[PDB]
Amino acid sequence: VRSSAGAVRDAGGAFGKREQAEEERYFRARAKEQLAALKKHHENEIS
Amino acid sequence: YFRDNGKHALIIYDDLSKQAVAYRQMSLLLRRPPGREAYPGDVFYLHSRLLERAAKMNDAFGGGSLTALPVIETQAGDVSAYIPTNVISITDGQIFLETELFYKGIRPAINVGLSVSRVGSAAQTRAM
Amino acid sequence: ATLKDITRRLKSIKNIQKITKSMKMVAAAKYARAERELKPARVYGVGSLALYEKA
Repeated sequence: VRSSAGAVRDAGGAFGKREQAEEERYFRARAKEQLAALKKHHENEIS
Repeated sequence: YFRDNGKHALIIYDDLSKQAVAYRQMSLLLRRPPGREAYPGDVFYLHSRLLERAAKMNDAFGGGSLTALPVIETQAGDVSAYIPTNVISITDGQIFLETELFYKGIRPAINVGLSVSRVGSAAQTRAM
Repeated sequence: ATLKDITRRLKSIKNIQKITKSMKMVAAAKYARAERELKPARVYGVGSLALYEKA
């Protein structure tokens, strides 16, 4: 019996949900930052 | 009878996992060869022919309807068992109750993440 | 649980063990480097504290 890549999130135990959340929070933060930058660029490029 | 006479009915089989056991006992005592987990071969049919009678007649046939709410019982959440999977592939929607949610304080334990309903949009009031 | 539950759990724990071993090795290397860099900084900081404990 072996182990394969992407198995922690295949089991779906506690580590799977923990990893999913650790990813989602970080990328929500980065999406917020990128959206702020996109708004700034929009405003600065109207003229 | 009700759905054929223009009225509406709701039926609640509780459980179907025990009708399956009674059918297995009958079939084993008639000497019919067993199948998987000792259930007869015709154990899907047993339920499919039963849950297919919950129809919604058009207005030409009275307009009556018969909703069905079969109740299955899994073993330690093993939805992957035999009768659970049969009935899940027979029915339209599902309502997953989980003990981890029951004890965590969420009652009814409905697992909204997995619970499904094919009709969805339709069959819902506009405010809801 | 069933066989598939056990198989998935076993695979996940094996991955976790591999990762923790790798991280132990990385941390050990960084520790060796940190001690090496800590000796001179130890003498430097102790000297800088010298005054207050002397006066």
